[PDB]
Amino acid sequence: ASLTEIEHLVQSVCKSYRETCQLRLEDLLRQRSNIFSREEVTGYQRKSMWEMWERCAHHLTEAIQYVVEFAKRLSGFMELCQNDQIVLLKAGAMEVVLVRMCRAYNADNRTVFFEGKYGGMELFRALGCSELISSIFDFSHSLSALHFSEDEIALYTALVLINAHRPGLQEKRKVEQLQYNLELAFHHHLCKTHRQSILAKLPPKGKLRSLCSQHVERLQIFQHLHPIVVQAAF
Ligand SMILES: CC(=O)N1CCN(c2ccc(CN(CC(C)C)S(=O)(=O)Cc3ccccc3)cc2)CC1
Repeated sequence: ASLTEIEHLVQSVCKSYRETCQLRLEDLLRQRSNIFSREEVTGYQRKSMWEMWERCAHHLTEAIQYVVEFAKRLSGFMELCQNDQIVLLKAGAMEVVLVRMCRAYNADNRTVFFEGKYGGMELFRALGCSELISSIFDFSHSLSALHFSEDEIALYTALVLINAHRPGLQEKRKVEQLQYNLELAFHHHLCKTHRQSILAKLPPKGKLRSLCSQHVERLQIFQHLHPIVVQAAF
């Protein structure tokens, strides 16, 4: 690939993210002043773990839908065989959701955008998963310290997904090629934006995997007893 082709890949990935980011950064930022009152938090805390599960399940399913859409728009992804598209998304879609969450997180007061307002970790008390919730908040806080641009998120999350080391890939070489081109795109763009400094500050690949594993385990326990049907966005 040439520098023009690399730059075209950059622009393409960034457009794909802009179109599938689900919530606009501008809207997330403007709504930071909109925070759940004490009585609203109490209202959430009083809800059954089952109600909080179905609400959270709905929001997670929706978020995954947008991540899948993002993948489908990535140059080359649709050219991979069906098995490999599934392997990559099965392994990475929830990891991308966790990265995307940092945009909806306010480090100033440790709150997250949830059902239209910002709330702290105590909003989720009824789940009885305080360790997991706290880890998700800590992770988001770590990422917010980097002041990720929209385009850095676009390129970083593309690379979360396009990982040739995922077990079960039938065309590993094709995935390797896509991953390498995306690494070129990411590194080239960091250079063009004087943002080289962020690479060393990104969380180790193992940190995101570890958090996602803990997350999924908790999700499986809820979804096993309480499945839910969710709207899709074509
Ligand atoms: C793209 C974007 O900016 N957004 C806005 C953020 N949104 C979103 C927001 C909150 C949740 C709730 N949980 C995240 C923790 C911070 C508590 S949770 O569902 O992960 C909590 C949970 C629930 C059940 C079991 C384990 C953990 C899920 C999705 C996604 C879409």
